[PDB]
Amino acid sequence: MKVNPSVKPICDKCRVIRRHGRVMVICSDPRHKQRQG
Amino acid sequence: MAKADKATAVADIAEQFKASTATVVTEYRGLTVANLAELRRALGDSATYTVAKNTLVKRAASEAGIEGLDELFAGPTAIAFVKGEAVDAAKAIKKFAKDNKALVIKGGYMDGKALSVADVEKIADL
Amino acid sequence: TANIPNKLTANVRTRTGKGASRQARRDGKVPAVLYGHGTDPQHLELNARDFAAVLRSHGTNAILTLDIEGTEQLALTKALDVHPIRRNIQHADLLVVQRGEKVTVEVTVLVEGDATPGTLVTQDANTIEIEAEALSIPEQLTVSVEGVEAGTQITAGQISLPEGVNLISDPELLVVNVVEAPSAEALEEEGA
Amino acid sequence: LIKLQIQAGQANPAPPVGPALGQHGVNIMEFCKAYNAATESQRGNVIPVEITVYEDRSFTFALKTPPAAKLLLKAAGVQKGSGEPHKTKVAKVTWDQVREIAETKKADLNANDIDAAAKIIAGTARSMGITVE
Amino acid sequence: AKRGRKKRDRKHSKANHGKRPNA
Amino acid sequence: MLIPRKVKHRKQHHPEQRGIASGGTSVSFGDYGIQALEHAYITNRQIESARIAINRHIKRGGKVWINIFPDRPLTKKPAETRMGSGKGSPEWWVANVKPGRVLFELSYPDEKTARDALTRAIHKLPIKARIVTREE
Amino acid sequence: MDVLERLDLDTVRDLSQRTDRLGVVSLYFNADPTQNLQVQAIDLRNRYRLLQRRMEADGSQRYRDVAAALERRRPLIETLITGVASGRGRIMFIGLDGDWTVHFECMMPVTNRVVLDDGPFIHPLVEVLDEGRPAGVVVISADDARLLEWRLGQLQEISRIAQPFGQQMREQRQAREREGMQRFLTQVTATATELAEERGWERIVVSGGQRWTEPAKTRFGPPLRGKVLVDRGLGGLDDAALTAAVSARLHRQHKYDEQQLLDYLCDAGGTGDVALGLSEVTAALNAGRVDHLVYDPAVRYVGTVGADGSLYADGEIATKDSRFTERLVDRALATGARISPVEGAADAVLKDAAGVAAVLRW
Amino acid sequence: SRIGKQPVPVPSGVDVTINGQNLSVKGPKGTLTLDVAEPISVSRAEDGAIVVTRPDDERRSRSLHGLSRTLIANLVTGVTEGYTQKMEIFGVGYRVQLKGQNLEFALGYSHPVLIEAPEGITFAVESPTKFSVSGIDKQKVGQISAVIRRLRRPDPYKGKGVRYEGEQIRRKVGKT
RNA sequence: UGCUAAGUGGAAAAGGAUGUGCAGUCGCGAAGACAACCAGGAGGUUGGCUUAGAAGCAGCCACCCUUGAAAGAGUGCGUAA
RNA sequence: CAGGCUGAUCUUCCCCAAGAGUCCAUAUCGACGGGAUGGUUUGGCACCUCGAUGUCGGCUCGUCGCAUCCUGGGGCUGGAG
Repeated sequence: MKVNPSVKPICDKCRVIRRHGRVMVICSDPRHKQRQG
Repeated sequence: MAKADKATAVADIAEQFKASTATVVTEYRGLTVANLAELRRALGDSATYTVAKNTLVKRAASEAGIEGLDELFAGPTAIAFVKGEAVDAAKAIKKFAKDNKALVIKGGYMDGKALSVADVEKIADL
Repeated sequence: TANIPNKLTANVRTRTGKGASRQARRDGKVPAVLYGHGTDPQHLELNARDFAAVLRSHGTNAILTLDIEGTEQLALTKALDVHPIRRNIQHADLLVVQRGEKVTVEVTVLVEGDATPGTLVTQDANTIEIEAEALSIPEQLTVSVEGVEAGTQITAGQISLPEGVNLISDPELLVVNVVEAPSAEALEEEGA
Repeated sequence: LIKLQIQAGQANPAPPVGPALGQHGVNIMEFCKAYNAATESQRGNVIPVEITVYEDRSFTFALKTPPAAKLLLKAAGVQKGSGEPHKTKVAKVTWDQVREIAETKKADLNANDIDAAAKIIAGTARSMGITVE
Repeated sequence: AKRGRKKRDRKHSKANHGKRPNA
Repeated sequence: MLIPRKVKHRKQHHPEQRGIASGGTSVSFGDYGIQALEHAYITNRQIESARIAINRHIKRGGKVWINIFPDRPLTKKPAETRMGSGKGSPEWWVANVKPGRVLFELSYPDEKTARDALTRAIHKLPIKARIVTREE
Repeated sequence: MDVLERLDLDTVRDLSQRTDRLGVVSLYFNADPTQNLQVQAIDLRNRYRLLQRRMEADGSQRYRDVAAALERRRPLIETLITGVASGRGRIMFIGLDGDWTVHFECMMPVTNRVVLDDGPFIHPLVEVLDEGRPAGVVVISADDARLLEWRLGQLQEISRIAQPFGQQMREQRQAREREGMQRFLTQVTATATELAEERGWERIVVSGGQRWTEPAKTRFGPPLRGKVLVDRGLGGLDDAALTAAVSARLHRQHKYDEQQLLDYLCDAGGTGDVALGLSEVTAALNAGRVDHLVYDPAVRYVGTVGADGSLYADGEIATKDSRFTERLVDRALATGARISPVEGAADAVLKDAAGVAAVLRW
Repeated sequence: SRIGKQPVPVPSGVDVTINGQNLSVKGPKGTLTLDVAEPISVSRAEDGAIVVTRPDDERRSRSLHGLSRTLIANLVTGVTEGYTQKMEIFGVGYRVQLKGQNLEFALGYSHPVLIEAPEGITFAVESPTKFSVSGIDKQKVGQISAVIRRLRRPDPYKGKGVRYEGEQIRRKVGKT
């Protein structure tokens, strides 16, 4: 998990969603998983 | 495939329909381009083997008095127009049909009437 | 070229100034002026959304037909006042014209076609001047760069003009310049 | 199916054929002996081989016509094509030469006519900077 | 700089009308 | 880095930062441009850093124009000294930019790379800006 | 009739590709004044004499022409004995039929060698380059800061910066001086990092004193902090002692790195990631899989070369030569590998592998 | 929208009871109850099918419309067909035996780990390295399967642990 | 009469983002558009150069032709290739 | 000297991503440029105290913050153990 103020879809299979007030990027590649903070 | 492109394609099928002595319709799903090449080369002497959108073919089917074929345009569809002869074309399909088993005959149009799948088979035999 | 004039409704302003123009724009209107050989300017107001529609499709030098409280008038767009930031139309100068009259107009030139792959096309002059009939102004002018090789100057004298259109600007304007595409080493020495 | 290019005049080299089909459990010496026997009719043109193996590792190899890129290099006398086509052109080829390559590729192309097959070979000449006349 | 920021920002009240002494 | 050859007066007052731009608000040379939206002093180091970002992205082809020049100098007095005793010596050269001013320009055959290259340069400038074209 | 400077792997590759109609003779001269110089001179002359006599004891047209060429190019050797600059090791490549010669001198020691070959003999030059990699030297005091470079056993200055932040209770004065010193270290390390990125430095020797040596080491970034050597007595030394100290420090670090590499090779040998032994190394070099070649320069490898240029070890089935290490090095250079001649590899750690090993690319 | 505009067909042997907003369904293998969100009205068409509709096209009415239809559809599937899950185990020395109504796992620990069966579900074992979890409620079955799955931390090198029947895990290599 | 779900109201930047409301341009669509499922996605050829290797997919240049319903001198992942 | 305002300098983060990393910007480092927090360093001002607010280091006694050294719980890994 990467915690940065800016989250972006690194690859073509990343999706941006919104859980519990955060903005999150979820991918099948565990490296690309990241959240905003 | 804009409004004119769809209008262009329906004219060609109608144009390619009247110029053919007879026609047979088949479904082709599962055939590799290598398999499609062999069938086309075998049929390349007289017949032309093409596919198109079912809705767009039905509009081309309204140009000719063939209104009995509207039920043959469901599922994948390949229409094989025969430029000459009738025995040669059907037989070339049968030797292919009994080899790949992925191509089956939906029906055929002749003498102003739709011809049943079995009755199409008798053209090659006779 | 025969253009059917665009019909627009115009209202004569009752109050002018900077307090009255700001209020007019707040109601989706644009102040306008109608001078020409009538030699007595008329202060008009035009619909903002209807005026922008005419300019969007028929170009900046659009011929108009104003309904000034029941009187038909043929008018031509002469100039526009556009805000740098908000990108509005703050004003519009309108020139009266009549059929069979020659006017001096700047039209845009477009560059179509793909040249030699090792070239970069640079357009120097955006527009050129012509002298055409009032209702026969071309909407745009085109040039072709197809197979043009290396360093050539396409000049304003070689633009293909329709009939009844005469070039006003001198025939030595460098309109399109085709040159060799810069390399990576030529990029790093430009602007250092 | 491993696509492999071995020149006709080379027998049992290490780089091309050594590690190619060795790792797959295929015979390393039995392929060449059948291959060299068939490829000794040409002896001067590199011809690719398509090693098609079966269940018992029996390979039904097929021989192919030399590539259309090679057949244009010696048809013009230059060893290697241009690295910057459309700017430098290595040589020239007459349109009558192009039909000759299309003749020896007749069993390996898509086209049915001879004019269509001529255009196919002319496409490969464009990519390597050979002017076709 | 919490003390300085709070004291300057409290001049945006409706009763001060956007100004206070010592800003 | 861009530096004037000479200036008559070496120590000057600060440029004023009021109003919008009168001239230079339209794209004249290239096909795409960067239009400012805020007042700032664009230093000659941010221009070099912003036109190398464009160069890297487009690689070989295309041309780049810089429409603003760092003419006006700003001074800086020696460190850790009390106030008074003269005015500091000039240290950096800035360009007074007002909203509406067009800073950079670019010509490139395709649009997606051109708009990406100009975005790489807006992130090096201390202001907000937008990408504008030659069309109306 | 030219003198090389700034030797590196590309220059060595471009020089090894030369050729002459008759041949090239390569001379390595050991002019170290610690040993007696006249002894080395006589040794070199004797080596030439044996080479010439082995040419003259065959009885062929080619051999008589080669012997005549050798006899004609005699005085170039006495020119080498009294070379251009004040170097410890001198190297000269002389073309026989042509009239071209290449001269080189360096402070790294060499050993006398006279070799007749088709092209220049490169092997010892690669060893010298391996043992003489460049490095930076930074010296800090409370007043100034010297930046120097060490290359091939010679030290040359780069910069001499002064304190820009140098200017009542003693405690406040000491605090101000501390802050000034910290800013000085930051600036000096920034300058050193820029120079290291420019000139391709590999290691940095940092000296600050008994107080300012560790902060300077920690100021460097993570890219460089792992390659910074700490010494405290570099201040006040003259150029000779400074060069001696830096050379000793870098030699120790190089030997430590070689030991670490040997330990890695010994550990990884068995998983298929690296290849040990002459046979497997030659087989890997034939296909160009070698990413890092390690060999003991002292061992004399014997090998065989085929028609296609492929290298074959002993017992592999064809011209057999005794200077096989030159062919190994040439192939490694051709395939873009990295050559690390570890002096003493074939002694203990890689005794079973004869000292030759390779790090495969796959 | 698309999900919630279609009815829920009811087979013959199902007794569906609607009491205002509380909906109950009786089936051959159990009974289940669902409470529907207020803006959405549940009613039965004359062809024996349950339909859900919403009055307004608001942001919240659309969200709860497609939601509510699926829970009702899942409610009648769980009483006629039921729910089951197939699971497997990989590795050497890894085994399962069904003790009473609970489960015994040997996963390379220093102690066996049990999984008490909550009411409503039953466990079944075919092979020592193969079992299944079956029940009446879709969410209850899924929740207990998740607990069983995470008994061992994921292994990308040898793939030791519990999986699903069609699980296709991601793997890497640690060579030395 | 509307807006906010953040206790925003009752502090803050570059920048990140399928939060929501209003207004306005443009494209595709009953000739079946977007999503989902089934089947094709080919041949010259491993395009030319460079490189230890470079086969659509370090890098540079070009980006053609054919059978065709379509199939890019190839949008990603991956292998030393 | 301490307190107060400021935050050039200092400190702790962050935005874009040229590159290094055998391939691969984001495992790990991240250049040129840009935006901020803290009041811990050197300073700027001279607002309280010159009819007195005793100054460094150590001892004794503490109390608070988390921007966490150990112990405690996790995501990614160029994490086989």
